[PDB]
Amino acid sequence: RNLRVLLDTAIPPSFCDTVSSVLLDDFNMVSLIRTSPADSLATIKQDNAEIDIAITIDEELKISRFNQCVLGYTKAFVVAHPQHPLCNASLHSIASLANYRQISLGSRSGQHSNLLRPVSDKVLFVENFDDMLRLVEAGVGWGIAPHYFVEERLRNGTLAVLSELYEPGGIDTKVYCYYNTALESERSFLRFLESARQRLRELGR
Amino acid sequence: RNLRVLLDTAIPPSFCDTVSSVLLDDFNMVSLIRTSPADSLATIKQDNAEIDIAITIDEELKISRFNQCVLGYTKAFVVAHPQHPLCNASLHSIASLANYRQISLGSRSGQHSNLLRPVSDKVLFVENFDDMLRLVEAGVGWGIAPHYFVEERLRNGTLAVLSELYEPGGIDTKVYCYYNTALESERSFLRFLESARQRLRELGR
Ligand SMILES: Nc1cc(NCCCc2ccc(F)cc2)cc(C(F)(F)F)n1
Ligand SMILES: Nc1cc(NCCCc2ccc(F)cc2)cc(C(F)(F)F)n1
Repeated sequence: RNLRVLLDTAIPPSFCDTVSSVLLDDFNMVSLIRTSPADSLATIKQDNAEIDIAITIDEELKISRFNQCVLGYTKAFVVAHPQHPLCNASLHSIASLANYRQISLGSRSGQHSNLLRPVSDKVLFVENFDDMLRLVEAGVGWGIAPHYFVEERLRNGTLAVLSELYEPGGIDTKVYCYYNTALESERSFLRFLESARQRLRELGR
Repeated sequence: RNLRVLLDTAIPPSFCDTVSSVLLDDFNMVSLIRTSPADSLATIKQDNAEIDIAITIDEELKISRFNQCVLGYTKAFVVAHPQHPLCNASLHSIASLANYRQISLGSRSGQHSNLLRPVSDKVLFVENFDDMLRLVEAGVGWGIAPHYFVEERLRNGTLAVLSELYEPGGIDTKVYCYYNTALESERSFLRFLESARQRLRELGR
């Protein structure tokens, strides 16, 4: 039947291309759906959503009808205006992120997970990463965005990284694959998982 | 003054050697202390402990008087007796870990974090990884142990890996460094962090 897949907006396009191309080798109908990382898990837990697979970075221990595995790894950076008060990016600043305003992703359910829940008390929720960085470039507050979403801005100087001393080279973020328990026995899914994983390791190095 | 450092038993010896050697370049008195990963964070939060640094894998968002950063990455494997009912290591088995008995690390406080809290309902707590693997080799139940603690047993066939399809090559586990806020301004700590991180990246590749 039709296979409904969910890819949050934190998944790099290279991951999206690999997932889409591999799925087409096995399945004959695939529905790709984009969502916010803060709304990914909340969506699959909706019975009426009938989501079969969900590629997202949000982490949750046990979800009914779904099993969790790891597909690959991506990077994420704490970014702010180049003239933000925390531009020194020292250790005292990284600890003081809880005191400044954060531009975090808002969840339709209003509740977040430990991974995506904002760190500071002053928070300004949004719906996507474009609205986030639009406010970050304005100096309103700092945020967390994937690498591919800020690589252009970093080289253009319009943004700066603040999380280099927390985790050099970026904040390694796992990309999970939540798949309905019904798929654990179908070889079609196993072929996709092994191929997508292998193609991602090749693209990783 | 004296610098008290905490390294849980999940830190590979190569990490311990690098941390110890680097600290000696800056500080003139260092007290290295070992603890269980399930007791690491609970220890630093004791005011009477006077811990200055804690190298552990246990993760906690915000801890008073302490700041969190990333030192490196290690591997961890789900292991079981080679003749365990879940020896097939397929996808249906990885999901059924919640049904079988787990040999997890017991915390002195009785409470665990999302990372270290057991997944299954049938749990048998212990105090260290030696007691864990001693029971795992007996077929009593499965457990989670670092790579260096099971590399010998895997090659000898006395143990088997079950988490290969969850995350190929092992479960990447971040190694955090919780340091007292007082150290964020002392160049001695910055030199240690940069050197230990750089020496770990060199040993990583
Ligand atoms: N909120 C959020 C969270 C992510 N994990 C990393 C969070 C851990 C963290 C937070 C603040 C720090 F100073 C240092 C580390 C990723 C993303 C992503 F990738 F979507 F941008 N967003
Ligand atoms: N309890 C515990 C937890 C660790 N994180 C990884 C847990 C995530 C997980 C659990 C069960 C699975 F089937 C697959 C993944 C590491 C360690 C270590 F490294 F100390 F052995 N222990």
